[PDB]
Amino acid sequence: ATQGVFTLPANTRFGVTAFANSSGTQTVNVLVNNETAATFSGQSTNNAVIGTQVLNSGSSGKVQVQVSVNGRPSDLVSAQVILTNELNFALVGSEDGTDNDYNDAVVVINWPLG
Amino acid sequence: ATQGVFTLPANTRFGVTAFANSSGTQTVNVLVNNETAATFSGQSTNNAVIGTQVLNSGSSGKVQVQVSVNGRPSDLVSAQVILTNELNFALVGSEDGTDNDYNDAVVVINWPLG
Amino acid sequence: ATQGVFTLPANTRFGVTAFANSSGTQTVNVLVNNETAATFSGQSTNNAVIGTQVLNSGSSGKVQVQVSVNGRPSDLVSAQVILTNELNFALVGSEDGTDNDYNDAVVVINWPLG
Amino acid sequence: ATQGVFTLPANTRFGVTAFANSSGTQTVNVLVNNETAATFSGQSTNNAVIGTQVLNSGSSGKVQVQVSVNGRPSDLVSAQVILTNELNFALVGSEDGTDNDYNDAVVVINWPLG
Ligand SMILES: [C]OC(=O)C1=N[N]N([C]2O[C]([C][O])[C](O[C]3O[C]([C])[C]([O])[C]([O])[C]3[O])[C]([O])[C]2[N]C([C])=O)=[C]1
Ligand SMILES: [C]OC(=O)C1=N[N]N([C]2O[C]([C][O])[C](O[C]3O[C]([C])[C]([O])[C]([O])[C]3[O])[C]([O])[C]2[N]C([C])=O)=[C]1
Ligand SMILES: [C]OC(=O)C1=N[N]N([C]2O[C]([C][O])[C](O[C]3O[C]([C])[C]([O])[C]([O])[C]3[O])[C]([O])[C]2[N]C([C])=O)=[C]1
Ligand SMILES: C[C@@H]1O[C@@H](O)[C@@H](O)[C@H](O)[C@@H]1O
Ligand SMILES: [Ca+2]
Ligand SMILES: [Ca+2]
Ligand SMILES: [Ca+2]
Ligand SMILES: [Ca+2]
Ligand SMILES: [Ca+2]
Ligand SMILES: [Ca+2]
Ligand SMILES: [Ca+2]
Ligand SMILES: [Ca+2]
Repeated sequence: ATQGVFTLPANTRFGVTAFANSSGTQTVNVLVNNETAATFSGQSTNNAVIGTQVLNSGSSGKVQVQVSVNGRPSDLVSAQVILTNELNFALVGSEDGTDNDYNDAVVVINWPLG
Repeated sequence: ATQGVFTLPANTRFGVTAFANSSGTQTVNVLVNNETAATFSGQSTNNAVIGTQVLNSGSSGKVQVQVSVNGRPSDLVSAQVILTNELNFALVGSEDGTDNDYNDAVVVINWPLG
Repeated sequence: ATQGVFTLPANTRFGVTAFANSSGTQTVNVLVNNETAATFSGQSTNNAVIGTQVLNSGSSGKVQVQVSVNGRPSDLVSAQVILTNELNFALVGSEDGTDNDYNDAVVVINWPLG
Repeated sequence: ATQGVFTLPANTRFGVTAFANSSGTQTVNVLVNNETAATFSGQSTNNAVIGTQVLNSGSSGKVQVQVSVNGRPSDLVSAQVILTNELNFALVGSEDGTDNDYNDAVVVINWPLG
């Protein structure tokens, strides 16, 4: 199944934050309406924050996370969770190798803000 | 029900990251085995990362998040989600007022690392 | 924090199914737009299905689950989880006593149907 | 990533319940420690509860859900969510065709029981 794709409420600000846990340099692209809206990159084996930004979901609300390492897309896993019918998390893990820890880039999207 | 309390695997590193979305200064305390192990404070209405840290869950695995604004405890919500039977997120929202957006401090705990 | 309240897309059919795990008889009420739409009753300590039904979320999309045991409101826990940006679960547990297993009535709402 | 595989508490009873939403007849197989422990089947476009059973997770706790329609494996999506650090849901969706509603067989595993 498709992973890393989320429909947010239209025209809504959201946070996006990426963490790295791998030998390899992670590039995380955040798409809004099928165009790149932000790109983060970095390398850490200690969960460093490699980027964080506030974006608008735009007219369609379609947000997609893609991760590439060493020139190839990582395999993604994702889900959305909503707490007390108010607080939204869109969560992404990714695997760049063979160990299947799925933490090589971890991406957290949260909304609403403010 | 109790919120903001999670049992992690023992002696395991985890990440903890706090975001703020309120006019009030947030104080986030992260307790491991009932003792404060990290503290973050700050004011943002735009999802600032008021702190991120790597901690060790220690012998007990017990991790608790508390949030307050100038000493008044915020009301918490929380849950844990596991992706592909491997990747863990422990999620906390908090409310410091009456609007019930539950984003006033947001805390994400993730493991494994590395 | 309020629990057991979910906003569904408007005018959408959804399933609601309840299970019991308690010596007490569980009564589960399901409200749509603040009006009772289904009621299930039963007793089991073996996870029996005490009711299942299909409802429509109507113009507001507001769905609420309440649980009581001999008229005493149970404390609730809840969350919503969306897989592949398509499949929705609204999940409720409830506690009628002191052991805090929160399984005394378990309610699963799922959509879309069909 | 692998989907539909969950590590449960060892030696512990859990509920497993399947719902159908497709023109195709669903077959759901539940494996405990790699051996078939339950099979459910039916055909509904209105969320029929085609099976529900209590199983024991056995010595290893490994539980796997597979879904097929007329002998062809469906694509699976899954996650586990934990409420108040104790109430667990392992969730599976599946797709037998091209519309990507992932509801064609829906499986919910819940524990603890009793
Ligand atoms: C006098 O005293 C004081 O200072 C005050 N008053 N009122 N207030 C309020 O509070 C609240 C709670 O905290 C707040 O809210 C917050 O923030 C906002 C922005 C949002 O975010 C929400 O959500 C939160 O909760 C408000 O703001 C305030 N107001 C004013 C006017 O300040 C305080
Ligand atoms: C006379 O009075 C009466 O009835 C009583 N007492 N006590 N009790 C109790 O309660 C409780 C609460 O509800 C119960 O718990 C329940 O169930 C069980 C089995 C389990 O499940 C739990 O979790 C729940 O919560 C109990 O059982 C009882 N006990 C007796 C002996 O009965 C009542
Ligand atoms: C002749 O051939 C046959 O058999 C067929 N064709 N087409 N089909 C289709 O398929 C599909 C897949 O499976 C189906 O889908 C299902 O169901 C529906 C109702 C819904 O639920 C969905 O989601 C699912 O997936 C369809 O139905 C069909 N169509 C017709 C018309 O049949 C088969
Ligand atoms: C240090 C290692 O780097 C890459 O091989 C990752 O895929 C592994 O998960 C691990 O983080
Ligand atoms: Ca890896
Ligand atoms: Ca890694
Ligand atoms: Ca607030
Ligand atoms: Ca706020
Ligand atoms: Ca109980
Ligand atoms: Ca019980
Ligand atoms: Ca389908
Ligand atoms: Ca279907």
